[PDB]
Amino acid sequence: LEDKSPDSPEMKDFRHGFDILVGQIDDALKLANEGKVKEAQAAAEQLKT
Amino acid sequence: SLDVPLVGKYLMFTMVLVTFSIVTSVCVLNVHHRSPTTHTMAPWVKVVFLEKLPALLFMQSVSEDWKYVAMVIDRLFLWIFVFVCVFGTIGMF
Repeated sequence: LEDKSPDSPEMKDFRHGFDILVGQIDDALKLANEGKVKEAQAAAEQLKT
Repeated sequence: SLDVPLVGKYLMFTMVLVTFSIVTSVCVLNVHHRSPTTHTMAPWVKVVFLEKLPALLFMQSVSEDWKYVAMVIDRLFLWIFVFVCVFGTIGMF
């Protein structure tokens, strides 16, 4: 998607998805601050989805 | 086969010019259907195909900008088949 402008909702729905992927690491690092391994592995299978 | 009739020479030469037209029509149809995600558009193409056309007496988005190249290549070919088609009747005289 090149000549469609970066403020278009073609580009924005791409940019709507990319705050979730930090937050699923922030779902993963939320349980990781205890260091519980299987709850750090609870969101480790989530990030492929 | 000691002599060839005159209608057969003229029909065989216009068959040769029609198969040259189908090869240049396939090249014009491939140049028309390009797109910026698949193709490159070098500067040489811009400064030789958006600058030539006042030698044609032809006067004035990348997906329009490929489509104006494909207007101007076959309209160059319209002059150089009409100059052969008038020559092919003064090959009779």
